[PDB]
Amino acid sequence: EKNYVMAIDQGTTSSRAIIFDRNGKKIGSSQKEFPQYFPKSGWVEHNANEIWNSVQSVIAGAFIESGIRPEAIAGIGITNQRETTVVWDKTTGQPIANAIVWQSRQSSPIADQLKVDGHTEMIHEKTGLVIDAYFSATKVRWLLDNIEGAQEKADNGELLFGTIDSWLVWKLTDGQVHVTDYSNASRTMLYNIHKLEWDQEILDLLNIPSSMLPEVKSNSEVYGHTRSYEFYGSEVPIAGMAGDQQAALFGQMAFEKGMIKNTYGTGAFIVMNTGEEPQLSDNDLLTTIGYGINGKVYYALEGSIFVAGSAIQWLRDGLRMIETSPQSEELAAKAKGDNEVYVVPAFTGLGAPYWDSEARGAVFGLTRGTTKEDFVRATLQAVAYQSKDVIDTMKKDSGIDIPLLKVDGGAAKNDLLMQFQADILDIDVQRAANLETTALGAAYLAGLAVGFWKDLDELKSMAEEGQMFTPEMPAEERDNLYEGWKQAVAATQTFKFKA
Amino acid sequence: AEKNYVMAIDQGTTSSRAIIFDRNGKKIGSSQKEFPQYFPKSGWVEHNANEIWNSVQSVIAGAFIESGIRPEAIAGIGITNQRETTVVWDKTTGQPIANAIVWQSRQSSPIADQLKVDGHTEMIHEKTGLVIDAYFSATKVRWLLDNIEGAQEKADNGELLFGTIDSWLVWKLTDGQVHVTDYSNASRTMLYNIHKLEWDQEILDLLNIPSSMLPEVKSNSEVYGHTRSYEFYGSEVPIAGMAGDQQAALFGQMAFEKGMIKNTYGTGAFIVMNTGEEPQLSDNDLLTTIGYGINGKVYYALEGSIFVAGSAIQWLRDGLRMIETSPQSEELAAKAKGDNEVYVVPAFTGLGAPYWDSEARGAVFGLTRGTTKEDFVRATLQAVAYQSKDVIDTMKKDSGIDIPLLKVDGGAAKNDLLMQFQADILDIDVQRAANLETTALGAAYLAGLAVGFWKDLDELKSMAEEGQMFTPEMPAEERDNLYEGWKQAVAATQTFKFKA
Repeated sequence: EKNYVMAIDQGTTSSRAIIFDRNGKKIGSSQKEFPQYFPKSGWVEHNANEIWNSVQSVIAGAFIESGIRPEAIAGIGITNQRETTVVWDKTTGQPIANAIVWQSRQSSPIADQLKVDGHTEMIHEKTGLVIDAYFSATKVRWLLDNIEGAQEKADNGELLFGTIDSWLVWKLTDGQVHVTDYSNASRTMLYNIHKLEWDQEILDLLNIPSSMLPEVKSNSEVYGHTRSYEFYGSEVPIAGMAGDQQAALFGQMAFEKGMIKNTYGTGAFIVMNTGEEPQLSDNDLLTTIGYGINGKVYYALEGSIFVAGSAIQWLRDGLRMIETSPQSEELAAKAKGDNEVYVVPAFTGLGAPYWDSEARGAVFGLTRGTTKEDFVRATLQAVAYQSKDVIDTMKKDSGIDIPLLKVDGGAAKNDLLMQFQADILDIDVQRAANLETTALGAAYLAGLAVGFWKDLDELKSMAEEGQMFTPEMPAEERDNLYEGWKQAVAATQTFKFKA
Repeated sequence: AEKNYVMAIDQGTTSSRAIIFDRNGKKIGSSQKEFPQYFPKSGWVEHNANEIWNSVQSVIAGAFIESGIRPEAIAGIGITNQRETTVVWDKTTGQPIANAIVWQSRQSSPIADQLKVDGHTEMIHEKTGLVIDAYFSATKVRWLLDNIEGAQEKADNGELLFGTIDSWLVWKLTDGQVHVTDYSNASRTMLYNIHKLEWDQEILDLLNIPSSMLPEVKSNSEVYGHTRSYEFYGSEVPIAGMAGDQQAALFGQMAFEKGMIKNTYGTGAFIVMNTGEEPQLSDNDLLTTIGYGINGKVYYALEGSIFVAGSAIQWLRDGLRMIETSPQSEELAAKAKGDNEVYVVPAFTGLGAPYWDSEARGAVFGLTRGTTKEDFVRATLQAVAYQSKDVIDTMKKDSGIDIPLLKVDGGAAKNDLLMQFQADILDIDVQRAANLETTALGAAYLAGLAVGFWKDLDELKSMAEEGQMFTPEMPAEERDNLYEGWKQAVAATQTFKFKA
């Protein structure tokens, strides 16, 4: 009697497994952090076996809490941190090395050469992205360049490539299924989002054996069934997959062109549904696939802000300025300063709409009275500021009007930050009823496919949403604050690094 | 072919742990997790049985995940638990009628006192080898049947079952099918006659406890049933080993002969000595209990209970906030500079063996202006070393035997300097188990023996890897004084009995 659905959200620093019920209500949830590795400044890696172990854990943890049994799960929904790359042995199923995370700059040299060789326009035409170490493409090249016997085993058909979603479904199906969905495939920089196929030109260019590639299917259909690993009592269907950000657009019910949301997590990502047309004009932004359902493919415009929650974790672990991350709001709220201190946390370069890899974290406006509180507040408001940069670029590019912004993610818990966001943007901000919209969208994709829910209607029905933030900040203030940011970013960009 | 491992489950006082062992006694998998402690009133200590069940489900899963092994590869499961702790639940629903009362709690003391006032002290001891105190399950079941409205009535009608943690676990694992308990655990209820090997009807009648609530008592090494699929992540594995944690520790140490003795340093300290198939003729200020029942025979033990050991350090960390981390206490005590004339008697819930005084409360003596945090922390750690001597001496006297060696284990036994002190003070050799958590191991052995994973006790002995040894190094003069100070401190502590 399958009356539930489970979503697995494999994020950047922790996992999660939430069991939803027919009404979209949590019945059990479990979360767990897993090891982050930093071999060199700018590098970020994860051990895939450990990601797997953290997923098995939260999976168990969710059953243990809910009191439900695997036999009651109607389908599994899988969403994940995108770009992140894993290359493993087909037969042994052992990763050839650590996985390279979307945050890593270790493959940047590889990507710079592509830019020099003039492949920019060509990659953007085929993939809708920009040439940067952010995407999977260069990461797989890095792995085949720095791991002994890797390239050989690849040409030979012994190694398998796969982003996190592909890796998890592979482990869940004990190697029987090597698949990935449009949304995730589009973020590898090897997928042709227009002809919906792996681009042979790009593979050839990066010398990546197409034998490493998984099959690319839609975001909602049965890819296969669980073999075991804790799903005792049944072979549950794996029926939903998507990059966390796209699954979050879905869980926000941003089904129609123009509906836009923003997720506040490790990084912040603005995603706008642009309907069946792969958006004409996207300078400074990313054109990607939102999701493919009901035989159609819906595209999206994306604004990437790499460092958001990580800036706060830096304050806790790096500068030891704050006891715990949650202590931010409290400290920020106490701020006394004139609010003219700016923090541009471009640790690894400025993302959308700057896309400037030669920039680094900077701070401006510091005086004698500047306090810890002021400094913390500044670090928090940064994402509010860059979000406006991204939203403004979206209007200029698409000419669409943005009257509301649905938001979600851990950081969205901050009422002060969300208010600030509304004030700065001068538009309405509507926080999702439940901030784990990501795992929800994954559950929706899975549910729809197995019959748990009928269609994008018996879904809009449970539109239980609330917590709106309206602009209340005067214009004179709203404009100084943003003008100062624009100037702070400009100065941040004059200080160049590189090579 | 495939069945090549044995899992042991150690459901403790503040955390749970599941370890996966191999035919060689090697730890292949492991996982530990803490669970909520409740303190309704001063002196009271409760646990939510369902939360305990989940910490167990958790560590079981964690142990697999971590080791990469499958449930399909387990030959058997051994269960070891925090003794006395009492749970009363409903047959049909399987819901506890209320929080479980922890062995630590003194909430049923009024009932215990009454029994002493009514003169049952000698009777209870002749039958159970125990002393009347709220420490045991007996009074805890009364308490529950006294305060949970409707409880008595439901029990009188057979809808309620009682059980120490080992019974709760086996019942949950067999999804309400097997309601059992082992000799070692049963003997700690104060409702089980250890000489006749049966629940005592006289005692049951005295506390109006309906026998419909009691589980069958079986040995420590046999198959009590099989785990139900949806209860053990796949496969039906045989649950074949049970013993109270301290007794399990005894077994893992391989203290199989009469006179073999060990001490486990954990939330509390517990000295246990194997006395063979015959109950100790004289057990003056100690407890006569059942160590374990295997191969058709029942082997007895002599125990001296030291209630506050590790929790004394936890109080330093959570009460006085004198330390940032429990492990940080060994750093501080080693940096201690004082004369060592300071004494801490951490009897928060009363003194254990050989004192057995529920009225006494924790006290500190010998404080001067120069006493430092280091001094205090050191004195606090040394308390468990002193009472261990109090107990080991009471055993020398009670049995006339000689005690040249003392095996030790438990988390605290990791503390090298603290073990050296124990040795210096006792003036006898102290040998730390080579395999730190011998409690889990002992549960695995009991289970392995029952499923043929291991032949007999000889094959178990053959793999005896002696661990770290500590021999006395403290001169007679110093040894004598330190210990004499303690006695005088405990004496002083006992003179304090303010009331109302």
